[PDB]
Amino acid sequence: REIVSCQAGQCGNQIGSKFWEVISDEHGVDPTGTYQGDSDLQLERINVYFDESSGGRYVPRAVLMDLEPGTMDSVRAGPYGQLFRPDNFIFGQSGAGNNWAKGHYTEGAELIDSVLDVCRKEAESCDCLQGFQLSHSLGGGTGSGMGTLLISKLREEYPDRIMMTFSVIPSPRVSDTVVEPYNTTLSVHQLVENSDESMCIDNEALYDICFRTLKLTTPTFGDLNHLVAAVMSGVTCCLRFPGQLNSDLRKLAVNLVPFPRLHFFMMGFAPLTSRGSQQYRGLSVAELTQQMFDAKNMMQAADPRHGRYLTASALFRGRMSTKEVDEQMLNVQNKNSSYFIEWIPNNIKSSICDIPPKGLKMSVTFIGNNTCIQEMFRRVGEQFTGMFRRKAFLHWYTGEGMDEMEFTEAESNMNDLVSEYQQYQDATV
Amino acid sequence: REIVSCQAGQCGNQIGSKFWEVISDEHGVDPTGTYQGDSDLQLERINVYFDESSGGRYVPRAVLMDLEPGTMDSVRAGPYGQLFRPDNFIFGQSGAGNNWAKGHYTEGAELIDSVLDVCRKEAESCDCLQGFQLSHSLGGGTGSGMGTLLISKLREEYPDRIMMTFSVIPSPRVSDTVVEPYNTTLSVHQLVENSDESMCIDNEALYDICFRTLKLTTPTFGDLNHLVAAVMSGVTCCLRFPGQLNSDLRKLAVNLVPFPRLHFFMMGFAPLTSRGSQQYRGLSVAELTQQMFDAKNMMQAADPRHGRYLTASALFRGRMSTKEVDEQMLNVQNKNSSYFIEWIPNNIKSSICDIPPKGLKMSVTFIGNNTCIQEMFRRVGEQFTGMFRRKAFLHWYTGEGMDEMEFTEAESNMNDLVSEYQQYQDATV
Amino acid sequence: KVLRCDCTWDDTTNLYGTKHFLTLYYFLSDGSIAFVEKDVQNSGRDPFPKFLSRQRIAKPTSASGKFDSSSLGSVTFKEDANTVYYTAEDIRIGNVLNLYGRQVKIHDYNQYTRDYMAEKFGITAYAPIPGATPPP
Amino acid sequence: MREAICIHIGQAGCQVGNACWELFCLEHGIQPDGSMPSDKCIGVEDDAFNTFFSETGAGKHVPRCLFLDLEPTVVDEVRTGTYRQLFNPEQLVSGKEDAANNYARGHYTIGKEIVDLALDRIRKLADNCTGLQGFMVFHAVGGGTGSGLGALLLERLSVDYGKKSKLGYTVYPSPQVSTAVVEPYNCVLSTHSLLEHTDVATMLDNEAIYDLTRRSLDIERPSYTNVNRLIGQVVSSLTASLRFDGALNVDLTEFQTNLVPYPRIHFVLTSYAPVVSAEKAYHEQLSVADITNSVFEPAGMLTKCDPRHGKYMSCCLMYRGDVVPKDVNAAIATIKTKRTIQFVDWCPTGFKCGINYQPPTVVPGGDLAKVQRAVCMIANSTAIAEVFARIDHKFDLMYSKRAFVHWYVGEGMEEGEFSEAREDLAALEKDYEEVGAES
Amino acid sequence: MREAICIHIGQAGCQVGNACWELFCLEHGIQPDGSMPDAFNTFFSETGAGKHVPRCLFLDLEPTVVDEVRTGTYRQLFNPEQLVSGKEDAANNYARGHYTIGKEIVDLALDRIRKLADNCTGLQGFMVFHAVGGGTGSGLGALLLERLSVDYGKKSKLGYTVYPSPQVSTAVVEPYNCVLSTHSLLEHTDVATMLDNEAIYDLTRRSLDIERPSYTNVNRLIGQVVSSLTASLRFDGALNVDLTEFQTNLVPYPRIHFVLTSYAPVVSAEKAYHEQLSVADITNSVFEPAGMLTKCDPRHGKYMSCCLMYRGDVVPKDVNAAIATIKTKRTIQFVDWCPTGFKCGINYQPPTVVPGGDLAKVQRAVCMIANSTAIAEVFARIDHKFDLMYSKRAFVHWYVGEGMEEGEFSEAREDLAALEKDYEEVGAES
Ligand SMILES: Nc1nc2c(ncn2[C@@H]2O[C@H](COP(=O)(O)OP(=O)(O)OP(=O)(O)O)[C@@H](O)[C@H]2O)c(=O)[nH]1
Ligand SMILES: Nc1nc2c(ncn2[C@@H]2O[C@H](COP(=O)(O)OP(=O)(O)OP(=O)(O)O)[C@@H](O)[C@H]2O)c(=O)[nH]1
Ligand SMILES: Nc1nc2c(ncn2[C@@H]2O[C@H](COP(=O)(O)OP(=O)(O)O)[C@@H](O)[C@H]2O)c(=O)[nH]1
Ligand SMILES: Nc1nc2c(ncn2[C@@H]2O[C@H](COP(=O)(O)OP(=O)(O)O)[C@@H](O)[C@H]2O)c(=O)[nH]1
Ligand SMILES: [Mg+2]
Ligand SMILES: [Mg+2]
Ligand SMILES: [Mg+2]
Repeated sequence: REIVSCQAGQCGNQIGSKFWEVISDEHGVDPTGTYQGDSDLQLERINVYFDESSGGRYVPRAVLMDLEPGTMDSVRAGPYGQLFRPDNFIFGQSGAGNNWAKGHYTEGAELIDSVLDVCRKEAESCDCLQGFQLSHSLGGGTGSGMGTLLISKLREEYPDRIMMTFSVIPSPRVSDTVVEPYNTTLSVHQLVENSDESMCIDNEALYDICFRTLKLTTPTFGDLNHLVAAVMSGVTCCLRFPGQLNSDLRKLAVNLVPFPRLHFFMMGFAPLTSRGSQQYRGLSVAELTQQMFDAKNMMQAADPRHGRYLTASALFRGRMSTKEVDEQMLNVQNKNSSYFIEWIPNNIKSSICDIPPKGLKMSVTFIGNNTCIQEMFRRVGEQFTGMFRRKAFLHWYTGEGMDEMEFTEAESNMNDLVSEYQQYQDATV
Repeated sequence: REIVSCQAGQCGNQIGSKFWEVISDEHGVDPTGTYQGDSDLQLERINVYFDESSGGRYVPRAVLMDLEPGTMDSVRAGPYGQLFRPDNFIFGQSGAGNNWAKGHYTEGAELIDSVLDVCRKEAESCDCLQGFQLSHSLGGGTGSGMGTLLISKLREEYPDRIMMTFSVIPSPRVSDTVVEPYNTTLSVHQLVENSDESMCIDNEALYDICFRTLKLTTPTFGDLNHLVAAVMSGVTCCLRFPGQLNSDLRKLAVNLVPFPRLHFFMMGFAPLTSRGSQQYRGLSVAELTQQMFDAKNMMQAADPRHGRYLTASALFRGRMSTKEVDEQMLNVQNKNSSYFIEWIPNNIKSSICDIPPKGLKMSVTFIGNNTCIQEMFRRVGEQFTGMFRRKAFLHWYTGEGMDEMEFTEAESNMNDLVSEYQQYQDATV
Repeated sequence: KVLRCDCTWDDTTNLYGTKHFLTLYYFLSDGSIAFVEKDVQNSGRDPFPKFLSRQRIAKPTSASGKFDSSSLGSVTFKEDANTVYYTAEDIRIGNVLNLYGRQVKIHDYNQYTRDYMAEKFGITAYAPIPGATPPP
Repeated sequence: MREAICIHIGQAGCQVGNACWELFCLEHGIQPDGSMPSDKCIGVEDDAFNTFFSETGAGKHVPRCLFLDLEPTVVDEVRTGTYRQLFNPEQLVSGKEDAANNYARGHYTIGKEIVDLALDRIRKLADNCTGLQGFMVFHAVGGGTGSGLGALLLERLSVDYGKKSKLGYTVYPSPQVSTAVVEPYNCVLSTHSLLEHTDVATMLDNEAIYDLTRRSLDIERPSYTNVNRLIGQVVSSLTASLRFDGALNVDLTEFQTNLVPYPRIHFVLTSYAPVVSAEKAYHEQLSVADITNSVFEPAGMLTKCDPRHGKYMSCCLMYRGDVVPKDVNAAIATIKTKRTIQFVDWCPTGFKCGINYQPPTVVPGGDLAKVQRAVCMIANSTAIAEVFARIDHKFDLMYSKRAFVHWYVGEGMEEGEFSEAREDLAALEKDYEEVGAES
Repeated sequence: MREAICIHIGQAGCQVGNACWELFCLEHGIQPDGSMPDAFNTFFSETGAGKHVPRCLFLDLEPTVVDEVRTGTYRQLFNPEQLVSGKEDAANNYARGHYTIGKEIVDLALDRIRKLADNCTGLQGFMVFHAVGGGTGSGLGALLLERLSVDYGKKSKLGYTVYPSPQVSTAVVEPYNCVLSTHSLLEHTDVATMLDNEAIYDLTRRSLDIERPSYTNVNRLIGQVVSSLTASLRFDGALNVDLTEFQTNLVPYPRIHFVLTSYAPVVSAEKAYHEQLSVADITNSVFEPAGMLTKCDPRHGKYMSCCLMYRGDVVPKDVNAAIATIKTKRTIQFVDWCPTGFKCGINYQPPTVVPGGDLAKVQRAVCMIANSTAIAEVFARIDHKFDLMYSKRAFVHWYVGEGMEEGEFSEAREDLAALEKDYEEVGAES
């Protein structure tokens, strides 16, 4: 039932702040901490994400975590920054230096115990955890390195509990630093074994969504965080609200992970419409279905036509008939069997939740396991090979306590994950 | 059942800009999209041309196409421009420059990919799609080449659906362009192959009807569009309203097409009264059919006296006696046996719809596969050959990716069409 | 010479409607009315420069607010002289023009508009209604 | 959207640009300070100025123009004139020494040391444009700067920007009424750039404008100011189709493909009417048929090119105002009936009509009168062979005795370039004769 | 918290720091008396009286400029100490500034540095402004950097160094001083930023439209660049970056830490009001070679890593669009082993213009620092300048009779040769 969340780095901190934006809006939580909801359904299962205090205040079960102390001040100063606990603000004096080594071995190592203490305290406060969730970026120093260190420690302490990661995968079009290959390559080989499910977010895909779908003239990181927060709040909709077809966090893992090494997931949300054109579209389950499988709607930069869906899942929210919620899935499977995999008929998990997101009639979150998710790994591996063959930018990592062969091992198991996806892309019956 | 429409080029867009006003008035829809019709029967088959939205607004199933943003801006600024869905307004940054090659191979081909997506979305939203309607002009570049490309791509993916096109084949008297023969020559050969019904329009004949049949001092492009929009709505009357003898697009196609290549028809509308003669003229079916078969009422710039009617149809609007439209056309046959081909008995098709257009007592729309329609193609081919002998205005086409052998092929195919029309004029039993 | 006025059309009474901010242009050369929808930051709408072309809008026949579509598109080619258009008399602060079924209400004038009204129509009372400028 | 970059080469180009830009600012309601007034509005505030003006963050309009000249007095006159705050401190390139009626000097010695900065400014203009149709280059081939530097700029633009639209408003010197002595040499030399690197070339010879203003405007003493005002009126009439909405809006390439039958046949005529004074404006029933007849009649154009001496190939008529789409075709039909002008046999259509709803604007104190409707013809006709056939006669008469050639050879030009230019002009005349020949 | 210590060596460093601090006070709204009528903690330390003290040390061997500061407008602002003035100038003698008169001043210089550092609870690093062509800035600067590296270890060290320009230089032994200082600037400097004077001269000439600017304008531009770089850690922004954040992305190899600099839109008020200073436009002007502060054509080399500090109303969407345009541009080329090669930091604080200055009030700006093989040419010309004089031992007696060995000239020459060979190697294709 309870899911305990953590935010790593400034990217993860802002994404989590907007996620709590969305969650407090759904549950009617006053920024001052009181409950202002007009319905009992929101209050019935509010304990999933919120812990009540003696005075009735609701505090998120969130652990903020960043070596940079500057952005934690902005997170606290935000509209819902007053909602979090002060002791959940775990920060270091020095920054991560955009260095996986500095985050994972030197700076975060002396701080991972402190953050794990409060994570364990919140775990003990929860009577029965549904699992741990993390939001971070693989291209940074502290969001990637010591965030993955947190994932490792939490896996060591709670093997059974479900590990969500929401990892912002970098793209060349939004390549705003230089050590994306090193950081992402050193983070993925931790994410493969230490995470039960991973959600790949691509800034280029979010920007494309804003370009074409939402038609925002000058969208910002706030809008991107809103788009990702919608999905990471709807992923746990059935836990907090009743539905005709309920599901929990382990549902997606069990129904979408065929083999233990394939848990890098697709993206998706619906409806997504510009404010001008929202009046002219009839919001229907058919429109939702036609948007979930659209290439530009999914918010990671890899076209799904080149790949095949290992699995898929739709977490519909709102009062809709049970006919279409799976009739449309059957129809799309039948008419695009090539884009699906022959030896798994019924590729699509379906879940239905009664309460829709606030301000929206009906919604759906699309989470898939596709064979096109290895294209970003192709690109990152190519960049990493180019960088590593010339030993460029390697002294920064090796001075903090790394080794030459660690990069080779990260390359090797990146290639192994790539090959595992590739061979099932064209596997035959 | 329902019909999905497409407007190509400036001519097509601004033809549809008035057709949608006409049909919205017929179905009682304001520009805001809400329904205020005073008759229950109007909305029974409103789904043929409109789709309901979340707000109850009826959005037209219209796809607008033009490489010039100015025409789209004018359409939106039109009084009923707000009715259309904004995502259907798809346009290029640079216009076709009045070039068939630019509109068909480079600028239009790079944009047709997004056109097909909208067309498929409309088709899927449609319950039982029957026809693709198109409005365009063969004289221009963007309307002709890009519209013909649309028709060619749509024919392959909907082989069993009725392809109705409304091409404004221009005339020497209203010749306002010089690459006019090239454009119409390169469009006619494709319209022959991939169009079920190709009912042509001539602005010379529209001007003539406005001058003498209507006695209007300055009937602008608005009124010229209004006549063709009226006769355009008259062809689909039985698909929207009940009738004593119903019909539809294929009902007309089967009964007016004796041979596959003979599908170029001429439009016709009645009654057409001057402003001052409304009170005096007696509206009776005899007057209707007299105005139908009068040469001046035909809205294509050719004189049916030199031709011979292969087969015709008369879509009657309004409630009247049935022998007064059967035995009336029998009288037309008997006293005009020279008008008609000998080996097809009773060329006239008669079908009655009970609901006349708003403000009238009765009306009719005339369709004819008359042999005389070859005169337009003859004059077009003559001017095209004259301009092609010296290869003038050909570098603009051939430097864009086009060739001379295909111009020769287009000329040969138009000559073949003219020969097919002539073969059945002098045939003896 | 063009009369410029700020005006608003509230679609919020319908489903998924917003308070559109529009600028009116009364062309005195032939007495036409043009509309420009003001652009607000992050509006999320397809940018269309002209909300309404330069055309003369006929006044509504009745007070029920229902638009008469027979004038625009109808096979009865009728041109009656009784069609009163939206002249310069109607341009008033707080006036609600029924324009194609939209109740667009005028808030503020321009300096030239005030000069026009005070020079011929005698309207020397200026009192703009707040709520015409979209937030920057 | 639909941006067009204006370039003005030489003194003639600079003055023509001054007139064009004052007309554009008046027509779009832009004060000389570059800021539109909030209280005063002349029309819809739609971004129709984007083709000629770029809007800054302070609501100030800056023209998309480059005044390039090798000598500084006209550039400084612009810098100290009424539109000093209007015009950019850059984009107003001034040299240190005039080309002095020398194509070689303006193309090889001083042209190459300023074409780099000219290209830099052109690129600065271009990166601000998202839908650039092309460059309108106003110059006079008679002058050394406008000829040589203009030719160099045209070749550089052709090799850099590729197949972008290129319209050269060229003021050819009429040999019968001309100012300079070596300007026939300059024109003949510039035919290379105006034939290969100029996609559409528009004739703007000076004394046609002069006598038109003398007899029609009741101005017995026309001058450069009046000539530039007429040129600006013609340019505004051509650009109004894209600038404003109309019944038949046409872009640059849209009418360019209709005006250019063959790649080398693009030297076209121009005309404008009703070009009438205030006194006669209110006395004439200025109908569409009347203005079309006045445009098509041989004397009323802006070039010494009698259609009676040649055959029309393609006439593009831009109508501005409330012109009914039926008045235009009635006028075209009566033009067909009138046999004083003949069309080439392979162009039965021959006509390209485009109507725009914006009537022309009048500058205070300008020659033109306040007129409701107007029409401008751009005509490609085979009669344009005679202007070349007499300018080359001029060129040969000077070249037989090698007069003034020493200046050109000293300024870095080989003597063979003169012979190449003469051969190119002869080939142009030959292909005009071939295209005008009956099939 | 996130504070940096400014050090100014020599006369050039003194004027540069004066301009930097007069810009910083106006940026933070601090009057010259040191009081405002927590974003300044990186540069100013609040006292018990509420008056702010800059975290700077003006260390010079001669008293003219320090006395000018002590008698200037900011006399009440600057600390009476940490304003170290010697007694006799080094006189363009690296040996004098590094062996004889540097020792007697460097002890108290480190004393002042420690008095700054112990106050600084979260010291990000040191920012040393000097000119390698002088005597004090070369010798005393190098020895101070030596002592700082020995004492504080791996603290960040940014050095704004005014290298001699190819043609516009004002000393004859300036090449000797520069070459001898290259050893220290390569061994014990984390990042070194080249700021030669003639490039700024040409930039101001063709951009500010000023016929006669001078050292004051050059120092104002340098201060603007420094403020743009430090604004990421001073003010809130979309992508805040500290010193190490961009140092890691900028320095690929220990011997490769010499970096260019450029800033745009640098423009006058006559010129600014007529231009759309958009993100793409300013990025293109930055990548244009004429918009740099160090003359070396990037077309003559390989870009290795570019770091862009955007300030103002800039948006990440436009930043990414400009990055894509720059990448698809062909005239500029990157090294093969650095695909991304682009670090970006966005800040919400627009640059402020000093009254009386030539910078125009711009809504946005951007400063680019580029590590690239394209600036091996400055070394390839300074070494020829050095060897043309060392061939027959010109002015070498001044150095050797001062207390420095003769072989150090050859050692520095060989070090520069290695610093050129490694640039060639990293520029070589894989
Ligand atoms: N239409 C028009 N032509 C002009 C104007 N001023 C000069 N000209 C033309 O310029 C020609 C003389 O050339 P120049 O005196 O050298 O002037 P230029 O063409 O600018 O060349 P440069 O003086 O070298 O810059 C004359 O034959 C005129 O046709 C003007 O204001 N309007
Ligand atoms: N940009 C800039 N450079 C300066 C300034 N003042 C001095 N310089 C540089 O100093 C160099 C000459 O060195 P010196 O005359 O020895 O001055 P110094 O570097 O401070 O060394 P000292 O003689 O010990 O003062 C010149 O090449 C300049 O580049 C200044 O105010 N701005
Ligand atoms: N979606 C989203 N991405 C962000 C946001 N802020 C930063 N990023 C991404 O995060 C990356 C930088 O990672 P960073 O935050 O520096 O990682 P850290 O140094 O470990 O904290 C950039 O490539 C951005 O694309 C945000 O608010 N939303
Ligand atoms: N201004 C305007 N122009 C139009 C309109 N409809 C068509 N046109 C123009 O007329 C030309 C073709 O005329 P067309 O529509 O075929 O005349 P029709 O067939 O008699 O209605 C195109 O180039 C359009 O630019 C309209 O409603 N308004
Ligand atoms: Mg369940
Ligand atoms: Mg001159
Ligand atoms: Mg000194």
